[PDB]
Amino acid sequence: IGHTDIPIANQVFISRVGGWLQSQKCFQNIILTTLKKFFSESKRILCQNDLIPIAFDSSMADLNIAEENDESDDEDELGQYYKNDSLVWFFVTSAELDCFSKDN
Amino acid sequence: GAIQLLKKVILRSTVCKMDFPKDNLFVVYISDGAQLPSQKGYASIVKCSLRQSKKSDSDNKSVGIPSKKIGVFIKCDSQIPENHIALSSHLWDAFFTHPMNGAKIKLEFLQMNQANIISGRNATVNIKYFGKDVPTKSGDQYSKLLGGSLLTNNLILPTEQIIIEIKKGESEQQLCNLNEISNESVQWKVTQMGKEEVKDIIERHLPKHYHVKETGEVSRTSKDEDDFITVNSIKKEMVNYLTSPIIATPAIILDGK
Amino acid sequence: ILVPVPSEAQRLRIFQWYLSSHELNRDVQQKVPVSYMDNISFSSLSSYSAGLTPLDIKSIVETARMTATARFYQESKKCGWLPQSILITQEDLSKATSKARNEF
Repeated sequence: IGHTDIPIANQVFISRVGGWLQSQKCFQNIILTTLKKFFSESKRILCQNDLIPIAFDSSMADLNIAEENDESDDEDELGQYYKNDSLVWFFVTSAELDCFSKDN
Repeated sequence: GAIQLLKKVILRSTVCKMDFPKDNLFVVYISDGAQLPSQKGYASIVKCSLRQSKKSDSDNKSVGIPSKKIGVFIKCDSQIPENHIALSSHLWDAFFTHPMNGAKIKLEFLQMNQANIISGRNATVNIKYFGKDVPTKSGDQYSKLLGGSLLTNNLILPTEQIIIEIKKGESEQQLCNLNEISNESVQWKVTQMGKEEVKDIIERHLPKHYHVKETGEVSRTSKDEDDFITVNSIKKEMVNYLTSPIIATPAIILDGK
Repeated sequence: ILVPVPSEAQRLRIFQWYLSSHELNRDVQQKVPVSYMDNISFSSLSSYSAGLTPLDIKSIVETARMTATARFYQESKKCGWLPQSILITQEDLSKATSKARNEF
């Protein structure tokens, strides 16, 4: 398979993986924001039934720095401003595409 | 047509007070350890929203974002710590904040190739003073007080309580330099805008908690720089221990009768 | 089930864990790495570690890291010939043991 030939999906259903981290009401928003960013960074490759781990700095929990910091340029100086401490997992349950291939 | 943008970086705010020559108004200091492609750029604080309790927040929903991007000159320094930034007091007032270390400033330079810049003719600065006392501050007086400035549309200095939207006739502008312009070709207007729009502007941009007035919040309440010299035999140590790169445990206790 | 105070071999293993490089290089943002001379008689430290708990072992190892870092920076200021890493001496750990027994 070449990276060109990999089909692009449109709708992807992801079931959040049950975990002690995923439960905390005080955290959920930072988690979903982390996912949105991580996918916003660049293209990604995925398979059905797979799992996706995310590492995040829980210390930023109540520090809800606004989203208007669009695609923060120095995400690296920010990451060192952060320090990913806690991990979460995510389950890919479906992906929507209309370009059928052998390796769906 | 916009000005091509050079490297963009964030930096740690520092209250280490430098010379900050009074000649200029909006200038900063950066460590010389790194290369500075340009001397002109923009700075922008990154608001840290701590008040998201009761769910609701102060994001773009029903609340706009003030002008974070503000033009400022750039120049290196060898003493300032690496990966650090010092801002002119006028910059702190413009950002509507007091001096404070550790604040993270987004910043990005520019380059010196542009004709949109007002090359002389008709640098009509809109000094829209909206204060009280009908002060006789003249356009010439403000010029004397405002020379060496890189102006930009819709920026405010609460110390003088002056809002400026630099205009060229009916054509606006975001940049200008004293050096590249003739002082004759800059026009100063002194007036007072309708108090209704001033109230709306402050309600939309000036937060109800911020009051730049240093004397308004009395801090020099008989705080003379008292030196207890003998007891400094401890102070000198403590700072070192506190400033030591490594601390065995995060805490130190100072005890006294 | 009761968890006892660590015994000799237990303290030995505690030291094997903490003094392992990566554990010391956790929160070392400064470029210079951290490590210890190989002439350390671990058994002697374990024997001298009578009546302590693993948290106290963390305290003492960090205090040794301290005396080492202070001495190293002082030497760099003094002579101007900077070595290429940090070192911790048997004397430093002995004095850390003395300090630990004291505060205990």
